[PDB]
Amino acid sequence: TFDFQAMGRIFVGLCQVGAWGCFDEFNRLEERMLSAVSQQVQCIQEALREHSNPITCELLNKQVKVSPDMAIFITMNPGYAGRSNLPDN
Amino acid sequence: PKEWIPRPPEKYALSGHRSPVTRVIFHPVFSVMVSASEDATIKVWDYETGDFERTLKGHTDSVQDISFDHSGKLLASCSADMTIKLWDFQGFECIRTMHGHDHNVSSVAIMPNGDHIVSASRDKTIKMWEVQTGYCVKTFTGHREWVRMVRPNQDGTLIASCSNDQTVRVWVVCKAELREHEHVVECISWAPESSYSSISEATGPFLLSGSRDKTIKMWDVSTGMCLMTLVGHDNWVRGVLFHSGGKFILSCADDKTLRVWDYKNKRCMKTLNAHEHFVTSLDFHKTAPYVVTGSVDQTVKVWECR
Amino acid sequence: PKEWIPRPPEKYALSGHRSPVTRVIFHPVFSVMVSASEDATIKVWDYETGDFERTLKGHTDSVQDISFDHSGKLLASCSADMTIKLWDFQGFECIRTMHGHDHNVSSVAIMPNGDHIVSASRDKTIKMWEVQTGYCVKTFTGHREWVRMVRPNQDGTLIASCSNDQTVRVWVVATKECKAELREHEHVVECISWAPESSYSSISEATGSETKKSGKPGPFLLSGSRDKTIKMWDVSTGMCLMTLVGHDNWVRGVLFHSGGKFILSCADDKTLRVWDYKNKRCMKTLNAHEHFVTSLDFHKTAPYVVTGSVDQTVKVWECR
Amino acid sequence: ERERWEKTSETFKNQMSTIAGDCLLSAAFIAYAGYFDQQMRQNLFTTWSHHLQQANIQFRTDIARTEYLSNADERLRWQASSLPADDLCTENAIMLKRFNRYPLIIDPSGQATEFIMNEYKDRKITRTSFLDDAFRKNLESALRFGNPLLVQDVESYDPVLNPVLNREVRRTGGRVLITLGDQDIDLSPSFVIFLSTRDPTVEFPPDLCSRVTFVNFTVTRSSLQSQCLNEVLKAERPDVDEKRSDLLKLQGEFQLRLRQLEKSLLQALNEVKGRILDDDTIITTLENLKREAAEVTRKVEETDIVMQEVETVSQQYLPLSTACSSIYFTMESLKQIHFLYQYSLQFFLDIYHNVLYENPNLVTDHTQRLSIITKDLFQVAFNRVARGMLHQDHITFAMLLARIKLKGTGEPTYDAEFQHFLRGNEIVLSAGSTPRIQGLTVEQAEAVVRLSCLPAFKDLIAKVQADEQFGIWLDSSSPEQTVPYLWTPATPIGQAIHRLLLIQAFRPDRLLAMAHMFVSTNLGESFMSIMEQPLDLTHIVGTEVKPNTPVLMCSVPGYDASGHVEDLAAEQNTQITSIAIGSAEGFNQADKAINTAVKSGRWVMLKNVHLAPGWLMQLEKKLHSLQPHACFRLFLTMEINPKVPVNLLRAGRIFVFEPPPGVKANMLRTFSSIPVSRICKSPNERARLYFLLAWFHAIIQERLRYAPLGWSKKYEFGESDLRSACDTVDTWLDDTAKGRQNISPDKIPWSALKTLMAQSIYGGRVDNEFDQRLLNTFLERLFTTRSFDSEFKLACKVDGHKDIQMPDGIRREEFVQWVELLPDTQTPSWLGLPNNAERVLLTTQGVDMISKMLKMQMLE
Amino acid sequence: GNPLLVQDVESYDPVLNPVLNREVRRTGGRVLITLGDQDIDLSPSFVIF
Amino acid sequence: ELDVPLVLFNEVLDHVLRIDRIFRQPQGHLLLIGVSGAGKTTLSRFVAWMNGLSVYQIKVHRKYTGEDFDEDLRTVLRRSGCKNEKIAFIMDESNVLDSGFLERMNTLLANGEVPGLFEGDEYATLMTQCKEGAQKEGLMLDSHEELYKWFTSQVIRNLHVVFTMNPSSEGLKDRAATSPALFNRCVLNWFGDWSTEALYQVGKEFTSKMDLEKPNYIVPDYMPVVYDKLPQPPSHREAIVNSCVFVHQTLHQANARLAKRGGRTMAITPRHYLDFINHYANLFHEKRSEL
Ligand SMILES: Nc1ncnc2c1ncn2[C@@H]1O[C@H](COP(=O)(O)OP(=O)(O)O)[C@@H](O)[C@H]1O
Repeated sequence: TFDFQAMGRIFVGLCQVGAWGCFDEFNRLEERMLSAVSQQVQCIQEALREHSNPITCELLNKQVKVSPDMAIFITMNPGYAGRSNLPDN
Repeated sequence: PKEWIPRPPEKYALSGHRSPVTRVIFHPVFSVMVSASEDATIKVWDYETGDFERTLKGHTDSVQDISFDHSGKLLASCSADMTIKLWDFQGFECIRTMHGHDHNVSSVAIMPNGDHIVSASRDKTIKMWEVQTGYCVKTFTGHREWVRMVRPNQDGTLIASCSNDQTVRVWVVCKAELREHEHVVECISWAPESSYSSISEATGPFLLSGSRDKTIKMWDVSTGMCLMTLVGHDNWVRGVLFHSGGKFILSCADDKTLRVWDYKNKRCMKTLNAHEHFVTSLDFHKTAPYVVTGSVDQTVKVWECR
Repeated sequence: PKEWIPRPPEKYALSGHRSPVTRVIFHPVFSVMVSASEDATIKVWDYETGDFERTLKGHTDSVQDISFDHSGKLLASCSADMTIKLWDFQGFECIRTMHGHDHNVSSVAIMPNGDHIVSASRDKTIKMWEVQTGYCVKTFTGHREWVRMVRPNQDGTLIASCSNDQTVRVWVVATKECKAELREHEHVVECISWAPESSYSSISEATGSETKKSGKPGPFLLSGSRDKTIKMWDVSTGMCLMTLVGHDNWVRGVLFHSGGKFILSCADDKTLRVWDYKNKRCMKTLNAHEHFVTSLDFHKTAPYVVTGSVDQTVKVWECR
Repeated sequence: ERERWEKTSETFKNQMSTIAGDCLLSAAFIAYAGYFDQQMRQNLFTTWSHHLQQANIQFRTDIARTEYLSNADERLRWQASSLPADDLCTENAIMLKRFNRYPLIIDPSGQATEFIMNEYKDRKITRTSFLDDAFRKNLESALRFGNPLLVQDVESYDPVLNPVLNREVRRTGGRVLITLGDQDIDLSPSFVIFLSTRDPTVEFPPDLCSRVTFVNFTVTRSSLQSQCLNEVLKAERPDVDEKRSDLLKLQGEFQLRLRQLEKSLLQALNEVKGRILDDDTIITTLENLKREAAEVTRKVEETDIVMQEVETVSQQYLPLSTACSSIYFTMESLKQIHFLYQYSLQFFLDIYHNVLYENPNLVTDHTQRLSIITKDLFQVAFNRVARGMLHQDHITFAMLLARIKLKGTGEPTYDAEFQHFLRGNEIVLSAGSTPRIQGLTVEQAEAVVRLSCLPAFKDLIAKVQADEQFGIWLDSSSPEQTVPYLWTPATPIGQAIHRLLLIQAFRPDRLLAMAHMFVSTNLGESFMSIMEQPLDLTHIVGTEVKPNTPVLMCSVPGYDASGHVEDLAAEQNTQITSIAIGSAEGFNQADKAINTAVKSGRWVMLKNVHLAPGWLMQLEKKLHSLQPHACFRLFLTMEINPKVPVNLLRAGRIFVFEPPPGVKANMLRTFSSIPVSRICKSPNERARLYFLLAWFHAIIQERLRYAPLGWSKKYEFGESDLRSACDTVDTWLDDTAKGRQNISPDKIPWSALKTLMAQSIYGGRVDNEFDQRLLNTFLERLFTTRSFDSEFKLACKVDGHKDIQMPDGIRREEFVQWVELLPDTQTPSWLGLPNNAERVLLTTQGVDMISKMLKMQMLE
Repeated sequence: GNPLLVQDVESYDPVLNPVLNREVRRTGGRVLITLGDQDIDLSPSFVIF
Repeated sequence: ELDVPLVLFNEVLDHVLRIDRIFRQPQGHLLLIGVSGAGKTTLSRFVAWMNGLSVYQIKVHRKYTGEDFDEDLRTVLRRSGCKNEKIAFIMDESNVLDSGFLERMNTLLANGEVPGLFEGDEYATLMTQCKEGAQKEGLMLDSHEELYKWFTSQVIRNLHVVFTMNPSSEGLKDRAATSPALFNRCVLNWFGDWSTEALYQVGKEFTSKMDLEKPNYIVPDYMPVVYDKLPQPPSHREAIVNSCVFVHQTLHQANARLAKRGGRTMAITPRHYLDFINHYANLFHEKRSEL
């Protein structure tokens, strides 16, 4: 039930605060929403790379300041109960 | 807007007819044209599209001439049943019928003030009527033969009529008489105000008229003398008219050719093979680039002007 | 500059039509304009010269509204024969006739994206069309009476409508409907218009409002009064910021100036009104026509105002 | 001419005898043979005719269904209104004219829909769709007014049409009433409706199948041969084609004149109404008609030039049209061995248009131009088809093309040995038969027994017993390169076929290599050689892809082409819009971006679109109904998934992204991916390090291919790992070298790089301790180079008299030169694996190729 | 468009008032007549006696 | 009602009798199994018109909703219970979109009462309509429970529901699992495909219009016959009707062969047969007249 917009809200909160995010059991987010969230993750990491070299990234059709101290972490158990598979991108 | 000369071929051939066409004119406001006939019918066409719009029946004999009001909401038609029928372009119905002519009426024209109607019949008289009630006001005498065409001036005070008496009389509501003809004068064209400078360079108000003498000649009403003589027609001249810009002369004859003249040099530049038989009348749009010719072979054709 | 106003007398009085003129609009890129009347024709006029260029036959009944797109290469016309036609303005021929409505279609417009067409008809429905295919994709309901006019906003995300329902209803195009319902008109609502981007500052400082402090000041509608008034609205559920009383008969068309400093209006009082809406008063009155004035348009760059009327004449006013 | 009139009028009794049976046959064909293809139509007609013959019902055997059910003027009107000259197309038009139930038209091409539009153009057609929201208004307008209606996209069928299709009509009073929904609508008599779909692979519910009649516009071999002949006439002799076209039009007009003249003559002779000799008008009209009959007699010169044109076009371009028809039907039957790739007639015609016109090095000599066109047709067809197909099936398609070339070309038909090669492996053997097992084994002995059925291989057991010294072909080495023994002079192709049969009998693991050699001997050594190099995406996108066809990019799991498309857009300086499909906002953004890109001319890319097949169908419909910019490309990134719609598969151009086959191809792909400016930076040891990285990546990926010996589980070592490895190498080289042009091999952080690969980059995926130890020992073997020692050994190719030496090059140019000149042969011992690892895999691939070819041939 | 002959007009039904008054509307190219809340299209060739 | 000319034979008469007897049975629901186009809904419409029942169909379209099905069910229940009208509810299996349709149909068939169909204002409207119906019938009922009981009894007496679905083993197993009232509260009638005798009778009935008798027709000794009880020796009409029957049967066989091979298949129907015989009649008349 972690929809694309819900993950976007979590992402903008994490980016504005400057806090890490440990998403436990990411492989039950289902394929459609995993693929959708991939775009936001790519945008956040591109903004972070631009910071690495007023830095913002387009999240949920809005510009959100990205603190340099944030990171996104994914915890998975592949082959747990026939859960979802992450897309290649 | 001065180089408008008809070019081949015909744009549209309005052949939806059964009897010879006598007169054709353009609407001063709307984008339609009407056409008289020999079978007591006046038909309205759309010259932009070429589609037949409606017919106006109500005459009992052949329609001779038709003319429009200045505003374009009133149409007057004369026929061979000795009537001057009045039409409006709101509901397309007969408004009033005027009797009083002793024989076939050959011409009609709305006065530029939009209140009186002029007419010319075989009984050698010119009649003035009232558009409000159809009551005659004045009668004009001085002709002794068939009077073919009558055309007013641009102020409503000068009236020029041509007859078979080898004369073109001018009346003021007779100013002048012109008797240097050599045959029957048939049609009359008035000179607009956009030609005085052109004719002063080449040579008011001025009068131009064709005739059955295979030539066109033009006078001055202030002097009563012929200015220039335009010759070269191979048959009887039926209709003449000035160009809208007042630089060229448009005319038609029975030689099945439209010859476009000019008073700068008095020569023909291009003859147009219009119809397979005689050409009875033509008109020139005052602003649009279109020429329509009404011919006696039961066809109406519209020419593009380039 | 941003101040020119139409002045008497008119530049040209173009009178080629046969029936009352319904809607008159300008061209986006060319020095030409089109006009729709009740004789099922759309004449095209060169307003710079003042000469009739060409006509567009094809409609069976009275054409009621016309609208260009952003590029200026498409013209969308709707008529009382329950059809909507898309005209290829490069070659002046009809591309597709698009049925689907049940009554007289009252107004159409082309969205700023350029491949969607809105509509409004007497069956109280607003339909969205596809320019590329011609299919209907979305229909709007909610109006209880004849919908008279439909106008998308500047970026195409919002649609406003006016109706015989006595109400102005504005909604977002995409998924949700009925963003606001505006109910302060005591008679029929006739003519709506959005506010241009270079008008928000003047509107904010003219009406009762704080020094922004909210961000995104919000879109503003305009008028639609058969009760001889002018009313502009706001964002959210909508409030009437001002009412420009001072008009004389049924208001038929409203606009903003190109610079956003004025309101232009025309109505059945045979009068074109120039409203200095910063002081809630009309500072200029033009006796336009000899009959009811049905529509007007304002050129975005050139100084020309054009008005159509029941007089079967289209008048173009040069601005000084 | 009465000598012909009497014969024409003296067949009344025969025609009365035959009319009942012939009408029965024609009515059965019209009613029942609509959905089927040409072969099933002919089979049904033959079965019906056989039943009538054995029931002794008289029917005319020497008749044509099209000619019986259609008039000449009717047919000429049909081909005037944009209809192909096919017999099947004429039959379909007959059904569309004499339908009783309303027709359903199936045509991927759209020619049938265009024909319907042209035919009912005197009346007014509105063309709506079942998924148009305002469809009921158009339907009720057509019902009330009397207009023909053509609705497409039957798949989203609207069941409001059920009373209309069923003719559930009320006749209260003089009016005609049909009730749909709640409204009652007066039904005009002059109303017809046509349902149209654009795919043959669609399932319709049985109620719709009952209430509609089907008209299938399938492609026929004769029609395709005619189309290809006309197109090659266009491309070779335009004046000849213009003469032929004007000739056909003139002949049709004159035949219409014949029909009109005969009708007028008969009607005048019937309506003379009295005495013919009474009025001379009849005699004069008959004289004029006889003069026109004289010009009909002088038609013989036109018939002569008809025959000369037909004979020259046949004698020149006969065996090219048949080859093209065989190519297209092979790639059409190719869809039933992997059900991923579906190829269109438009796709084949685009291949043929590419080979006809834009051929480099194609002269002005009609003798050699035909051969050049044929050879380049085969090669271009292989390239364009096998670019979107599996490397398992590359050889299958190449061998099918070889069979087509052999049938087209001299060499006799080797049908007996090809049938034994394909199907004959399953023939029943003798009961209790066992040859000598002195040198052979039981399975190859049974294979030899099966192969002995061929007349050429009459003596095989005795021959192999006598040739006891031929141990090379029995085992070890590569038997394909040197095949001893033998099956009159022997053609090279027949020798290749015989040796292929010998290899299939003896050693099935060399079947793939021998099939490659067969293809090389039949079509050329460099036939398959263009598939080793990395795919020329920039050239293919720029030239060979029309804007309205999406670039489908299917990838097996573990590979993604998104980086490839982004790199292509960056290198061509074309802005792109990458959208990850999988949300409602994703769908809305995809629609808006594709509309903006179509209007403007940018590029749009939609990723992972295999998760939305229901939206993929709508996207296919929109792309078909869309007219895009001149330079616009839509990229759809997918996976190999059986839920991808066949509609989108046919509409798009498929590019299968696969593990690169072989170490050499893997190195070439890696070096093409790594930019030259990045690899050429200072110091000079960066090239050595990048070559080592590429070799290590290729070795471990091929070991991953050889499972479970190479690795215990199938990890996914990929381009992400390679790019992270390159980044770590760059960072550590920059850390250890600050502007120095040359770095000695002792100061380079070899141990740091090795343990970083072991722990973080490549060891992240590795969970097994033994797999981690294997990765560590590969890193230790590779990343020391004995301090850049000359003549360093990367590995050993064959344990017997073979070795692999690392080149002493310094520049990326000579490194990629060495990679290119690496030998084409590969052995599992290159990776460090046992030589017997690939044997079972090669045997399984060979038997799968045999099964696929047999399935396609049997269903052909 | 069927002509009617409605006898017994002593017990006249007041539903015919718009029909007898010809209270019609011309939206589109057709004619609309109103009977109660129901809306019904009127054929031109209809007379009632 | 419908200007569709039907053809009579033994199976049609027997099926009409069975449908009539189940309509006469109170709370009698049908379940007609048979191939599409075999004439089940038209026979049900004809029998309902004979018995005075008003045929009601769902009239499903695209973008249909379970709410729309609820509205249709509310309308038909109101007509059957409050207005005291006998309604024949024809419902094809193509009208079922999800389980929300079929669960409500199960409850309605089993009880006549669908709880939760009327809630709030709809419930109040149903109660006042039932009060009006009780006033019209003369029964005086106080409060709501016995009003609802009387409404349920009325709709039990009035409503008749007829189902029309194609035969399928897996489909029948699925329907028996997910809807027991079709197998407990509905009378089943396996119409099936038209038999060989029915096809022969239809072909003979259409053939009898047109004249094709051949006195000089030679009967072969073989005579491959596909319809039993054919008159031996057969006339020309009998021979050609047997030929038409064989044409339909060999179309069945060819379709089965194609499906077994693996190609796409299409349904072959009595509508196809009627289409074929109509084509035969029209083509025979036109060809004979023109020749
Ligand atoms: N006994 C019959 N005789 C003639 N035509 C029939 C007969 N039964 C059905 N039909 C045809 O079937 C059509 C209606 O089929 P329908 O009853 O809808 O099939 P189903 O009940 O399977 O849906 C009608 O148009 C009619 O022509």
